[PDB]
Amino acid sequence: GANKTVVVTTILESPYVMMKKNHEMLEGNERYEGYCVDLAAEIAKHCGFKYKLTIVGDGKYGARDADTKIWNGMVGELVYGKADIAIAPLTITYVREEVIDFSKPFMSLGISIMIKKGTPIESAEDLSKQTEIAYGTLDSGSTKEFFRRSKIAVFDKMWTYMRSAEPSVFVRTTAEGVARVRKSKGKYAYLLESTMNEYIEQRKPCDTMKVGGNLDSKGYGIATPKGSSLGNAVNLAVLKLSEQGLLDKLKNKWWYDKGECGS
Amino acid sequence: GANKTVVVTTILESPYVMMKKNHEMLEGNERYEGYCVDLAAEIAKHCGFKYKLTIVGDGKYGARDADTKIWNGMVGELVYGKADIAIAPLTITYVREEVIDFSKPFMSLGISIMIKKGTPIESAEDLSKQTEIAYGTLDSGSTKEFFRRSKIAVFDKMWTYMRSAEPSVFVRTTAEGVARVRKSKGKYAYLLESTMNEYIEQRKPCDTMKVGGNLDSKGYGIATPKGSSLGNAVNLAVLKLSEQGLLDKLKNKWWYDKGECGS
Ligand SMILES: C[C@@H]1CCCN(C(=O)c2ccc3nccnc3c2)C1
Ligand SMILES: C[C@H]1CCCN(C(=O)c2ccc3nccnc3c2)C1
Ligand SMILES: C[C@H]1CCCN(C(=O)c2ccc3nccnc3c2)C1
Ligand SMILES: C[C@H]1CCCN(C(=O)c2ccc3nccnc3c2)C1
Ligand SMILES: C[C@H]1CCCN(C(=O)c2ccc3nccnc3c2)C1
Ligand SMILES: N[C@@H](CCC(=O)O)C(=O)O
Ligand SMILES: N[C@@H](CCC(=O)O)C(=O)O
Repeated sequence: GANKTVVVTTILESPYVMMKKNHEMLEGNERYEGYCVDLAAEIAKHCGFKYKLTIVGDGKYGARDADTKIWNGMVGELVYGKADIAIAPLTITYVREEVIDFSKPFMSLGISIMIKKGTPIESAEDLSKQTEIAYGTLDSGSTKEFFRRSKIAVFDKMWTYMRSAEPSVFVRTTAEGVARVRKSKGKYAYLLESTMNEYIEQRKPCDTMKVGGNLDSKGYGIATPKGSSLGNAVNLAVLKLSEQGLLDKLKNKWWYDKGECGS
Repeated sequence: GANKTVVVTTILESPYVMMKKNHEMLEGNERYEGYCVDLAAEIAKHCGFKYKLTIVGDGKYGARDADTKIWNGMVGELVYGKADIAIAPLTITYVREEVIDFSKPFMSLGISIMIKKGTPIESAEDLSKQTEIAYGTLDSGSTKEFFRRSKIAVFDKMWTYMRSAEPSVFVRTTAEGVARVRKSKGKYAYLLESTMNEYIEQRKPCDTMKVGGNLDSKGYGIATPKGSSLGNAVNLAVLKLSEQGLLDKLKNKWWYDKGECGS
């Protein structure tokens, strides 16, 4: 039938989606800026659709409750028909791939460690062998699931510690984890994706850093409900933008060009 | 109908597929070893199929002739029904995605520069601004297409030079490009994927090196003919092997564990 405005679910996560200067006085998509705001515009252009950006109601990426079997976050919004597409730093994972469709990836990342500068930690193994410095992950996302599921000895040991630590080491948003690192005088380290870690490293007050190699290697993809007719065109659009160098230009624009911690 | 042996197309490209010690006396899949031989076994196991490894007849990755519109290489073998799946360092590209199906990627790479140690080149821009050192790419693959298509000034300048250089700067196989670098006393640099570059850097006589950052960022995928029923299971298998850490273990096994240029 007739063309319809595509509902895009996304998440307020710097620098992917941020509230634009003077947003309270603005309406619709003009309220937002960031890597994924730019990426949504480019995809829409190449695919020939109009769209409305919406911020995911529960502020989550997406996990399936083992009791109720219900998905939350952006994944849930796709699964239950509340959005047509997710354009966000949404990690391609096995359990998600079973229930939604994903484009080829538009950005690579791995789990990484964020420390307050000077903290004597260089690796996951270092974290796992000490008790002076607490550490945790985001709730309802792929990093927490990575630890929950890992059979790798070091990561399994870390999960056994994290899942039972009191007070809780988990946070609801990336911003909360970053704030916890910054205020904890070296006594909290945060496990988060390299992309977000490297962004924060270039933001004032320039008091955090990424340490060690990444723990894994994966990608973010644009997601649609399983079988959605939008999927094929969106996937080709990602590959076209990749090949044109536009994704590289956007990463540079939002990570480094406006970095606040020097050249 | 009844289960049938899956024909796998692949390419003799170290360390993805190599001839095993004493192969002349061996038969079938036992003739071969390497990253993709191991990966094929793992995928077959998870997907529940028997398979026969075959080396692509024309020794090419795959390009579409602009005159005849016919695809060659592994892509052609899928497109014309000569193989059921390609398990190889086959780059996911837009023009390929239009004609075959790809899994999510199993390995990341970017175009990179290989030099003979001591060659005074640090970047693509360096290459583009000098005439002492020739440089080229592999035929019938994604690297040559990258330059042919690029609108980025430096890469367009490099293509204008390469496409008309005499004698030809292009090679038929990666091994030929590597040999050309090694024998040319610094006067030839080779543009090839970071994965192959980093492998060769750890092989005797340890006379080459990767210089500069990568020129782009992309992935290899497992390919099937468009619409093949095998695609869904194979894609989940890649994600499962990724998440289990098996792909990382295999990269380490074939690149670094048996590296010949020190620890
Ligand atoms: C199993 C794979 C290991 C390698 C990384 N990966 C990816 O899915 C991946 C690979 C390459 C990419 N290039 C550009 C943007 N996103 C990318 C994501 C997972
Ligand atoms: C073993 C470590 C426990 C945590 C504290 N340590 C640090 O190095 C450390 C690291 C960062 C800091 N930032 C502000 C104030 N104090 C700090 C102390 C030692
Ligand atoms: C060194 C570890 C060996 C295994 C048993 N351990 C723990 O349960 C343990 C206890 C408290 C911690 N607090 C912060 C970070 N990690 C911790 C690990 C300590
Ligand atoms: C400007 C360069 C042109 C090419 C030669 N140059 C080199 O540094 C160079 C680099 C590597 C070599 N390997 C063996 C023998 N000679 C070599 C000379 C200078
Ligand atoms: C410095 C370049 C400016 C533009 C015009 N140039 C060429 O066509 C040019 C000619 C010969 C070359 N031989 C090896 C490598 N690159 C070359 C580039 C030289
Ligand atoms: N990108 C992650 C969220 C961040 C994290 O888990 O560290 C996801 O899609 O679940
Ligand atoms: N991986 C490339 C071949 C190597 C190259 O072009 O450098 C392809 O799939 O075409």
